[PDB]
Amino acid sequence: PHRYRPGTVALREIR
Amino acid sequence: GAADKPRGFARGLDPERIIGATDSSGELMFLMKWKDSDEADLVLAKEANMKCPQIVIAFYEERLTWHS
Amino acid sequence: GAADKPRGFARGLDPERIIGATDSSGELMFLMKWKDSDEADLVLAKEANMKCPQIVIAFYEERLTWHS
Repeated sequence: PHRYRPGTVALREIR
Repeated sequence: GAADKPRGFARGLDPERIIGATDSSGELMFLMKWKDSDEADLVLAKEANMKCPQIVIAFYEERLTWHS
Repeated sequence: GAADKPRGFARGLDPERIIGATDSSGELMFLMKWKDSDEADLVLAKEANMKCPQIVIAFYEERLTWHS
């Protein structure tokens, strides 16, 4: 019931 | 049932930290750890977003990845 | 330079959406699009977290990605 998934915030460096 | 246990924010505890996230149900939810509780539980992200925005931000900040 | 004011949040505009991000200086910054303005600005993430947390959340939510 308390499983959770692998998740990230996918950013792209501007520089 | 009429007398179902309060869940999530309805329990009246202070949020501490989000442990994890999932969108299984088609709604995004967080596994929330509460202050002085050993009993984490699932809350809607839209609810966490309003009631503890800095906790939601801290979760995402911990999981920034730079693809480029 | 000293005369490059006002910039960012000091322009007094309403934040519309974060459209980019950078870490090149050591501190996380967001490229902020302001409501009704063509010119996006760099703002400190720490300032955005304070001033427009829901905008910050919306940005992160859109870029949340699951992995396998």
